[PDB]
Amino acid sequence: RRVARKNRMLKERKEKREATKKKAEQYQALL
Amino acid sequence: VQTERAFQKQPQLFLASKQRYVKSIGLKIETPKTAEEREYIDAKCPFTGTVSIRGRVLRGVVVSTKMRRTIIIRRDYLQWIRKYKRFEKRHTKIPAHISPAFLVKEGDLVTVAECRPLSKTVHFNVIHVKPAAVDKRQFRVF
Amino acid sequence: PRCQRFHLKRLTAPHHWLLAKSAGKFASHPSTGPHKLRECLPINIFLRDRLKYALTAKEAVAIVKRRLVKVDGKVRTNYRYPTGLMDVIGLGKSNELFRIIYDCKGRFCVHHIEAKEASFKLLRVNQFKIGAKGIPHVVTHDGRTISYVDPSVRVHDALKFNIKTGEVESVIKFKVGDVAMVTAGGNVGRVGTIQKIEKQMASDIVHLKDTSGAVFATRIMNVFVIGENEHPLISLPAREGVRPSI
Amino acid sequence: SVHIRKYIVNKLLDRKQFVIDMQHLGAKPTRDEIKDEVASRLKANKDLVVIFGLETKFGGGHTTGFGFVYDSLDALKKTEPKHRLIKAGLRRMRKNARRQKVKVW
RNA sequence: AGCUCAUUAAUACGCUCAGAAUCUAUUUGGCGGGGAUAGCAGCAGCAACUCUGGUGCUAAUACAUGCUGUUUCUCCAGAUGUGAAUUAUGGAGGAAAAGUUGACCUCGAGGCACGCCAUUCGACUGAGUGACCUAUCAGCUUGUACUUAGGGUCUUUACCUAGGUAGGCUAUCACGGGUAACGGGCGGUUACCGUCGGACUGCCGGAGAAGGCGCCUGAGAGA
Repeated sequence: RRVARKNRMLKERKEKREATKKKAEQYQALL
Repeated sequence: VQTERAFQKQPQLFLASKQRYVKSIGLKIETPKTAEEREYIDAKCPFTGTVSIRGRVLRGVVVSTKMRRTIIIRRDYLQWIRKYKRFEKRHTKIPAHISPAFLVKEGDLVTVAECRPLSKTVHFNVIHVKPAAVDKRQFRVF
Repeated sequence: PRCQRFHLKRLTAPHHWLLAKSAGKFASHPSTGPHKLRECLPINIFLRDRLKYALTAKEAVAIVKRRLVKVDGKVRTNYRYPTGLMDVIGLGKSNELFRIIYDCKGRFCVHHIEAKEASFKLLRVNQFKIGAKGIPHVVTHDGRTISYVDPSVRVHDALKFNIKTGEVESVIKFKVGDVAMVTAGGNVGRVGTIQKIEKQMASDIVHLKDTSGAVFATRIMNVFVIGENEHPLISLPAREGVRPSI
Repeated sequence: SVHIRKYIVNKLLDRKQFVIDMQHLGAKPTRDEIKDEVASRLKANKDLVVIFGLETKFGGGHTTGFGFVYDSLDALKKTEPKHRLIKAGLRRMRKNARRQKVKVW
């Protein structure tokens, strides 16, 4: 359980990181 | 020229391997020509030094020209009194810092606008002069 | 010397809310939040003295804590949470969707609305600035920091905001010939088409027009640019910010 | 004579809630009697109705009061205050005795 | 929050502005990345108290550990933003630890941290200005007034310490004295103009806890 909590916490951070680079790259063509 | 113990220095400028920093203050003022060709420093000048101008903008006749780079105005305002249906002449002595860019005699209207406190008494700084010739002790409302 | 103080009195509570002078001394102090003290409306008061579901204040704090209510996507178990101008209110159980929005007169009203409309909301730009790697970003009248916002997004522009995803789909530009609901001062709660914009030296004025054909100014910060040219991007109330006049 | 008036279906505490406006001439309605009349009108049962705070006018045969009706027994167990439950049918000791737990360890 | 009006004659209060000279727990949105004690167990001491000594253990979202930023200085550029900043931000250098290192609860969902920017409730600094008597109170002021450099502060300033000038306020009432003076929203009296009262005023802001004075903890106290 506690490794599945820790991996998940890391993954969400990872998910946020990829979608944050999308918010750069989506608006980069306009910017 | 630099008389005193400390070396007087134009800030935000490096000699490297003269120059002069000059600033447009805005609010409809022409940044005067004698600032751009004169040896004085002064950090408490608006144009040359590092003081930003902001808020309330006054006018009034000059009384004093006695201190180093500081003058005194008197703002001159009518006060309506409710009972007697009639005004009275009041005044208020406002001390204000000057740039050596300007050339100010006794007894000539100026403009000023406020900044950060430069002393106890001084919170104002001269941004435009009109000359006048030739006196004070007239009451003049603007 | 004054500190941040808990106990709001009635009388001192704002004239938006339509509080009784009687029914006790104290009003519900809003929690800190997106919106200010004066403009906002809590959800303790929302369920007592509009929809009239919770008769006592004990009953109002019950139903927020059951987690039926949803402010703006999120649940919010905190109650007394400030909610003010263009916030969606989804409610569980006998669910109804609202948008909080001004009357003619300045008062708050509450408006049943279609679900496809009630996804999105509007958001005016108050403050624009640069930060972190040359990136422009924007604070709103909420306080949603919309970073990686596009160009043509200056101050006093509205942004349509999709709520499910953190997007900014449209951008309604400030101009002449553009509809704007006023949200402060004497002309609070009034629709107008923007005829003139007067730049003010230093610290500016904007002149407006009803469908009746009255005319009135305001300070620029009060106007909320509601939609492009007559037809707004929103369901408006009864009368539509016109205000009666005999 | 039982008028139901200003009526709204509050689904959050699932209860249909209103104010009653009964007019009586000659001056003689019992609360129990009121439940009888209202429960037939809203197909309710007597236990599922709460009626509270009902007020005769100055002089005339009249009385009006609050009341509301809900599905099942699940409402009044949890949503109601305790002072209506003891009334219907369902002391500074702490201040003194309590603060001895600070005085003694 | 509650109580009171003894100080206070404008520094307070009010009403306009202002932060480009600032700080901000909590909410909210972004951006981020093993050992040692407390109860519990036991032996004692005081005329006395909501004081404790000393030994024998054990807890963690308490405390310490740990898989590019923060602070500061130098230089080169100085935005699509502002009335205006050689500002925001970017790049090239050095330093420093003052540090972001989910070492975490309950049955796939809810909740809780840490850091930075904003936001919110505010706070705090500065300006303009309004008003109770007194000439049997006409001259007052030595950090007193400007300037340059520093210390200190959350910041700006004689706030304080230096060097250099000798200034500032005043018959448009300075300075001094008096008040049976907390200021304001307002209240009583009235045809209008006014005038008297305002501890309370069913609110707002200030000050004080027998009298001064000092300080810890904290986002915030001279409680």
